[PDB]
Amino acid sequence: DIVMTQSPKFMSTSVGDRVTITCKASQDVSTAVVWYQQKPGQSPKLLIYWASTRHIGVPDRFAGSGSGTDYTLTISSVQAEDLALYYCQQHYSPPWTFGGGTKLEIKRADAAPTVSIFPPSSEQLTSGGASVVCFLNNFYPKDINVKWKIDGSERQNGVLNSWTDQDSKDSTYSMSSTLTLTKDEYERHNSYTCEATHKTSTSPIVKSFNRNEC
Amino acid sequence: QIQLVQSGPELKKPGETVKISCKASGYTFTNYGMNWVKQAPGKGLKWMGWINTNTGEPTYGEEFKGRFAFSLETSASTANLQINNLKNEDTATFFCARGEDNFGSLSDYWGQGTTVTVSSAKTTAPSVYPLAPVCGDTTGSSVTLGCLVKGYFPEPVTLTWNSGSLSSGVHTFPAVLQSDLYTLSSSVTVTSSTWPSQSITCNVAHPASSTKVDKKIEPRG
Repeated sequence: DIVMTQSPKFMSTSVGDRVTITCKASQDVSTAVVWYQQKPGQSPKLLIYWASTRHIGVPDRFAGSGSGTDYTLTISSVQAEDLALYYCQQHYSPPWTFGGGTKLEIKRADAAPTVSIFPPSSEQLTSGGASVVCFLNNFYPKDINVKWKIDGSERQNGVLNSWTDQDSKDSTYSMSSTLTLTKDEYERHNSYTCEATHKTSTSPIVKSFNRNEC
Repeated sequence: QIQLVQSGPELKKPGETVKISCKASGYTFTNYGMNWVKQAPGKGLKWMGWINTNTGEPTYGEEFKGRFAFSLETSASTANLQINNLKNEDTATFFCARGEDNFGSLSDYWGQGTTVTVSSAKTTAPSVYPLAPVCGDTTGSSVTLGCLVKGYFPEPVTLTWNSGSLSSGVHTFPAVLQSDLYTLSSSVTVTSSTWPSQSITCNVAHPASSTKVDKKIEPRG
C-alpha cells in the first residue's frame, strides 16, 4: 500500500528554535498527508491535513509543507510542552497508513541528579523481603549509569530500573533503581550504595547508607 | 463538545473475547463513522478499519479481517470493537477515532484508549511501603521521601500523595513487570518545614484487586 517512512525517529531542539520532522511516502500521495501529534500519555490530536491545512485551533507555529513523496512538519518557538511523538499519515487511498512517529526531545542545559537511597521498609522486612530504593531526580541529559555496590562489590543482579520520560515543565528526566534482596542477604551485609555516573561530573555521584540517626 | 469516552482497560487470558465500547458525545453519530486504530506497545499506530455508522457496514484492514468485529449500539451512540479468540500478541491500546469523512481518512477527535493485557497471570493486590529517609538533606532544606508499590497484577495503580493535594515535586515512575508482577515507586520532595510536622500520605488504589491503601510515611529516623 502506500508506505509512509519517517527518519529521524528522535529529534532535539532547544526552546525557541525550529525543528522540522521529515516524512516520506512510497508513491505520489498527491498532497494527502495528515500530521497527528501524540502527547506522552494522551491520545493523538490532528494537527494539519492536506499537508498544510491546520485544524481548528492548532497554532500557526506548526507548519506543514511537502509535495510528491516528500513532506515535512515544522514547529517554530518550540515550547517545553511540545515534547511529543509526531506521526505522518497518508490520506489519498485506503488503507490509511501512518509513519512510525518521531519523538521530539527539548534540548535543555545540564542538571545534576538529586540522588537519594532508601533502606528496606520495616514492614517489608517482616514479609522476609529487603529492597533498597534509589531515586535519581531531575537530571539532564538522559544518560546516567547507576551501579549498586554492596559491601564494595558491584552488585549487578536483582535491579529494576525505571525512567520518567522528559518533563513537560522543566525538560529533565528521573529514574529509579530498585535492588531487591532477601532479608538474609540484607542482614549478611552492611554498606549499600547507589553510585551514578553522569555528564555533570568526573566524580561518581555516590549515595550510601546504613541506618543512623538524624 | 465532542467526547469519545472508551471502556476501561481489560485483562483476559488467551482464547477469550473482549468487547470494547466507544460512547460518542457532541456530534450526530450518524453523519460520522468510526475508525478503530491499534497502537501497539512498540510498533506505533495502525488503522484497523472503519464502520459506516449510518448503514452499519464495516471495513476491516486486511490485518484485522477475521477475529475482529465492529458493531454499534446506534441507539446509544456507541461503537464497539470485539476481538475474539484473543491472541497473546493483541496486548496494545485501541482507540476509537471519529472519521471526518467517508472512510475515515481523517481522524479528527480520538477517544482515550482502552488497553488490553492478554495474560494468563492472576491478579495480585499490591504491597505499599512507606520509604522514609535515613536523612541526608536531599537538596537545601528539602526532604525527599517515597512509596514502593510492589507485587501486583494487572496494571494500572493510582498513586496520589495526600489525595492529590501534593502535586509539586512528585515523580511517579512507570511500573515495570518482572516476569509475573509489577513494581512502581514515586518520590515526593517537601521542605523540611512540611514533614515530619505535616502528615504526608501515599494513597494507593489497585482497582483490579479492590485495594486502596493509605501509608503514612512515618519519620522513622
